[PDB]
Amino acid sequence: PQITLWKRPLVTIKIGGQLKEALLNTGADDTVIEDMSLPGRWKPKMIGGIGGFIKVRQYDQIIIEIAGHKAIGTVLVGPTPVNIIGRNLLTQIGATLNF
Amino acid sequence: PQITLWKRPLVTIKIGGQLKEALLNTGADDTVIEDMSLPGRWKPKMIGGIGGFIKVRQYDQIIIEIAGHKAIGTVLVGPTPVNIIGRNLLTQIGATLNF
Ligand SMILES: CC(C)(C)NC(=O)[C@@H]1C[C@@H]2CCCC[C@@H]2CN1C[C@@H](O)[C@H](Cc1ccccc1)NC(=O)[C@H](CC(N)=O)NC(=O)c1ccc2ccccc2n1
Repeated sequence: PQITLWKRPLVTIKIGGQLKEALLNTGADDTVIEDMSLPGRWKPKMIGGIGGFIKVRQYDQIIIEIAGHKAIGTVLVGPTPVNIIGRNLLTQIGATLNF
Repeated sequence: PQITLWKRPLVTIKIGGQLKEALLNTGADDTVIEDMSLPGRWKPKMIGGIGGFIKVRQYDQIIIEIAGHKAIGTVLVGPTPVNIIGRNLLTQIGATLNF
């Protein structure tokens, strides 16, 4: 689809067997999901942006369904107020910016 | 142009006669520019990043060129690791997300 940017580009994702709203985020390297349980091994990570850094749990090889499109990749879980789909997954979906 | 997201969507901007690089960010409402001098009066603003809130200087109706596209609008100035073009300006240059 073509998403206009008048409003937040929010989409419904599916991850860990749960439906969620998430922000399509071209300015995010990583995909960051509000704290939840995911299966498999994880390791700690520090990620930053405006306002400094938060500590998160990194899970690798995680399937996510993004607006109906399946993709697999690393997923970060932590204290974010907004679920964020970053470039690591937006590429798998073939998302581009156009103007 | 059509911009894939395998790398960071960095473009050149021109603001205050100065050339800078900035990040095209669909996940951001506002545009945040590293500390620089801009004409006119400014108003206060608190914005929330991933790491928490920072105080920034809000300048309105500022002329800014983004990848050869002219925009005039609100620019926030404050500590940021990266210049960020938010949706307020992305809509001015007709940017869309497509997949
Ligand atoms: C710009 C502002 C108005 C403050 N809005 C936001 O920042 C909103 C706030 C939302 C609510 C809180 C949780 C995050 C979301 C998404 N963010 C936008 C979101 O797009 C934000 C924009 C950004 C990019 C780079 C540097 C600073 C800021 N990206 C990010 O925060 C991602 C997080 C990540 N590790 O994936 N940061 C980065 O991808 C990134 C890039 C370069 C860096 C250089 C030095 C230090 C840190 C760096 N972080």
